[PDB]
Amino acid sequence: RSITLGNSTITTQNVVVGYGVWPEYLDQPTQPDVATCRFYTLESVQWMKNSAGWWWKLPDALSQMGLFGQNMQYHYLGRTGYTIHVQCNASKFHQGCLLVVCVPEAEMGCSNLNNTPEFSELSGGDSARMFTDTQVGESNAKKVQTAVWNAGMGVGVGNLTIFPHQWINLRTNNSATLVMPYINSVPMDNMFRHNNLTLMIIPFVPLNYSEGSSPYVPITVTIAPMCAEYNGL
Amino acid sequence: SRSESSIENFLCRSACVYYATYTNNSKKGFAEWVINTRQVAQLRRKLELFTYLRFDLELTFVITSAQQPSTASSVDAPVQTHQIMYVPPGGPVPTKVKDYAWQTSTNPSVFWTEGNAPPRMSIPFISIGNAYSCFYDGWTQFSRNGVYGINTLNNMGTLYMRHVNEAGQGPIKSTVRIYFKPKHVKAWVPRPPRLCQYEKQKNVNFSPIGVTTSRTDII
Amino acid sequence: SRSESSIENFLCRSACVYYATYTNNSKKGFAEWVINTRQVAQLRRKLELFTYLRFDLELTFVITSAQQPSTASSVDAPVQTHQIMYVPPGGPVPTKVKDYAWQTSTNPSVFWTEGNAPPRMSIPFISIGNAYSCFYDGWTQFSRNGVYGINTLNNMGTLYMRHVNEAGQGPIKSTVRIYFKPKHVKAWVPRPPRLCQYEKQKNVNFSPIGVTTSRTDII
Amino acid sequence: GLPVMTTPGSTQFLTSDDFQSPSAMPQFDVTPEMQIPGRVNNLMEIAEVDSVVPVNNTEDNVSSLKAYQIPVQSNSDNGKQVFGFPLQPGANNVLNRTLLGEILNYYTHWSGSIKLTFMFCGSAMATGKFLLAYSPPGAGVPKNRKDAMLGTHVIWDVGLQSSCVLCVPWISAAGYVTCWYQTNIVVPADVQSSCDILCFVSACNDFSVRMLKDTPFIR
Amino acid sequence: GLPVMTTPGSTQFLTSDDFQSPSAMPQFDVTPEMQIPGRVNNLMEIAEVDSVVPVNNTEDNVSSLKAYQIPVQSNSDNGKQVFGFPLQPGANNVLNRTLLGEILNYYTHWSGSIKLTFMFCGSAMATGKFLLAYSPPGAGVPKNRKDAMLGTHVIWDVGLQSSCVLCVPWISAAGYVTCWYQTNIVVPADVQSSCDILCFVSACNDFSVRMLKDTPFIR
Amino acid sequence: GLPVMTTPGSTQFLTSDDFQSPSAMPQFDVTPEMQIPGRVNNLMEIAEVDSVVPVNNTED
Repeated sequence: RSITLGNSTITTQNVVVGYGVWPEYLDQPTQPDVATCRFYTLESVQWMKNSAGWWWKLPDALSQMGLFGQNMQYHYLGRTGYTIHVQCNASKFHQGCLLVVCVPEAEMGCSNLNNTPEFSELSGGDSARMFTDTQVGESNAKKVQTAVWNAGMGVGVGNLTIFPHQWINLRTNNSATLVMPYINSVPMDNMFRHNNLTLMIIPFVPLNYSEGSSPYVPITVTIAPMCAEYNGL
Repeated sequence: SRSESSIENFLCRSACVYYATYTNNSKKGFAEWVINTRQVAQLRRKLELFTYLRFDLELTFVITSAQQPSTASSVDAPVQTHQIMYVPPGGPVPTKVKDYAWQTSTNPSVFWTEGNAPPRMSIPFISIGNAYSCFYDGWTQFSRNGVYGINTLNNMGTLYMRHVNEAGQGPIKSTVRIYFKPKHVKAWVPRPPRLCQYEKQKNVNFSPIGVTTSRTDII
Repeated sequence: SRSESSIENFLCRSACVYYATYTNNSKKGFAEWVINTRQVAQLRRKLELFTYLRFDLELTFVITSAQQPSTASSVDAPVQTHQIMYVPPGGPVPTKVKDYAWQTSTNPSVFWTEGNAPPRMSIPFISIGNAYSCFYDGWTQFSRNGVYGINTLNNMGTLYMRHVNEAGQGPIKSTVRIYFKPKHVKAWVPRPPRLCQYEKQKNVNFSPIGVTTSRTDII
Repeated sequence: GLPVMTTPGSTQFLTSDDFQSPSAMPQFDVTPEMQIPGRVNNLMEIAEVDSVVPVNNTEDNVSSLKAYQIPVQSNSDNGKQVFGFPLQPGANNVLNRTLLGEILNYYTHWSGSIKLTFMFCGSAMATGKFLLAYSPPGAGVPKNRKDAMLGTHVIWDVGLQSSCVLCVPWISAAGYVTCWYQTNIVVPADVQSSCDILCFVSACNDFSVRMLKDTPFIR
Repeated sequence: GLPVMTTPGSTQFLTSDDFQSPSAMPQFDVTPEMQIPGRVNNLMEIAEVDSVVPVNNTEDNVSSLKAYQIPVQSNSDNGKQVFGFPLQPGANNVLNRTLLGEILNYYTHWSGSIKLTFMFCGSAMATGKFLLAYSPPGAGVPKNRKDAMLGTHVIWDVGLQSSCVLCVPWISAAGYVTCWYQTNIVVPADVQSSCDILCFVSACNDFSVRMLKDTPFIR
Repeated sequence: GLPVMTTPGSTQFLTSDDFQSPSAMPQFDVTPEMQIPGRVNNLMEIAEVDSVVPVNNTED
């Protein structure tokens, strides 16, 4: 409860760790931590009744987040870990269920079978891109196919529980916590042409309430890098 | 019976991945196959269960010939001989049958005549990284402009095949079936199996289909 | 990764150094290759980085035949056989296909029929001195008059190839590609790499070219 | 030399052999391994995780997220069935395309048990009771609540426990996991009544598979 | 006799094999070795020496000895660039045809550091100061003296030291080693002002190369 | 390599040989044995039992 990192504080009260490994460190690479290990809090999204889902490409959402987004421009390479805290504050009169996965190397498919989706439609700067419950027509040229039951990757969406995940059930749970180590083939990769993680949130059981309650539920995502290092003289 | 579900028992198999023909008299008849894993749709689905693989490689070629219709006058030919050149990633590439890139020193080739055992050769795990990647969420590395999701760091090379005997009396065309076999497989970070049908060889594009087959009632 | 830049890993390779044809019916059809290192321009540049080399030698011949257009009347021939004679430095030399110099006892030959493995033979380091010399600043030794820069002390011999079956019904011409491979290489006193283009096989003559490619400004 | 004798089956290509092999590129000095998280040594480590079962197919919910939800309302009937699915394998049933069912379709003979975890995704002020009956193979499906109680069953109280696990064997009429209303869903004022239920499947014990084959989910 | 069984890939010619071989001339009694000075065991012993870099190409100095000299005069401007060259490899840059760049073009992947020794070949009564800035990869070229000071740099006093060494890594916008006037060249009477500067390159640490290929400096 | 020399009768198919053989399906993990009653090790264990002799053939 009331953990602090640098000059930021959040308050919590279970934690699922990656693939059973804690994040850890390895010319000469330098290890900066005083400008990075702090809770970067993204803006909150609203879970309405006719909602479908959200996704964040993970070293893209923190590209304008202060002194972590400056090291991405100055330093050429680097590896990172993460620690994600997702929580939705709803009352005892609401009901629903959320699935919070963290997909490594989540290559997504275009709406057209002959092209590839453009850069602005995969990720935005610290703003969640959202799915839709219908099919995107093939008359469009470069857009991501965002049907929820396929999760954009051509896979069954029920089988997404093989990744490190945590269920948020509004009857008995309030928050989730994920710890993700560095998962890549090379020990240091470029942080602009590569998005090695993807945080997805998908509501299976949709939100329901009676007439009178608040017609939305805000969800708060807080990301904090852990054990980051770069390559530079 | 727990040993049959291991990674070595699941992946160390053989599969016909390529099948192409070439004749000798057409002055441009040779073969080409860029080595990848996304050729057949039955092995691509099994290697897509994991994200990072690392294996040695073992290839065997089954070459058979067939006499094309010649003109006349009692064709009688000796045994045929073939050359199977392997180009490493970042090497010269031939464009004609008579070219400098065949007679180079770096590209290791095999030579094989008919009526013998098939010509097996084995390629070790060659790359710059530490593992292969069936999936890549990003743009191409080391380039001015990059197509989405290519990952040129995994590149196993190319194969080229041609006849090395010139005979004018009889034209002979020949087929080749390349057999593919991983060895000493290590796999990391599993991944759920593909549901939708494959459409193209380059990308993971698809068309949205339902989850499973339907029934008439829940009970 | 320091072991790939060793001398053995840099030079113990294979290279097609010669390619010549010969037919049987022409009464003078045979092959000849004086063994040297200055044949191909890609191996000559690598052996010119050092001055004194000393290696064993290993050769493999890829022989293939091709039926020439005969007259008529159902040509049917048996398997062919070839003779590959190696003449040491200072030996007899044939000038016709039927000659005494083939049937001598000192010149070691191999005999080989079709449809088998290629005929490898290996020549040890033969010389009078202690090393070879790619460069020689002087006139020829042991002679009345000497051409500048020849150095007859390095002389590895000559190879000769011919058919050993006479058939009148069908003419057959055959090719041969000689593969070259050093073994147990020792190199002394390194030498800077060649910049200008090669022009002749005998000498180190050249035409003057600039140092490198130019740019538009110093800054 | 040494006298040998070739046995039958010598110069053949069996696709399922294991011999030594000549390496195409020796002296390469390949990249050493790196500790990548999450190594897969066996395929039964994939099946042990839980996955959601599409119980609610019903001919138009398969192309939506409604297939994974089981609708539970407040009704006026005295005893009523919520859902029910057989365990007959491979023939269009619900456990075919799940994460457990994709490994067991790469094999022909398999045997083990199943964990079936349910989850009540409703309000926190809602209460109720459900029966979770399991009919063994050979016995028919219960057509009534009273003889569904007389078999093996687990009565699941919602307000006390949000998730109840029902273990069951599963072998390659073969079983039913039908579920019944015991009491209605009692709810306070300004709370909705139409609650939902999810269903999870897993592998409770270690499975035993044999005789690998191809999967039928391809063209 | 003994029962054997021939495996596939038996009677093939792989060019990159290593087997035993029948010697063509046994019983020869070859010449023993002699201690010749300067034996080369590795190719990285060639790269460790220094070589002059043609910084001053400029479209008509390449066919002269003026390409190796960097002109330094006495000017009236306040802060000015002397030279500058990028470190992007292989694409017509200055370090391509040097003695270090000829070994690293026989390989595909390499990584190491560089010593860059300068030398002021001017009079003994002349004084001055120069900046030696190095821009890391990713950062742009400095367009001004003031922000060229703010990076990593070495200020080089001529009258105290005639040669200053600047170490830098070099990997297969990628870096700049630009150089700036700090003060002018102060000179006495009856001494010239137009002095020159040479540039040397070397290998500071041990390089690591892999996957040998052919060089592109041939027809 | 090693010098060998092929003897006559080498690439022949004798039907009554006993050699090694390449297995078509390795890595199969076959079913272990079960104690089934009445194992036959020799054919003379069949002949030791008694049987009735048709002494009275007599054409019908």
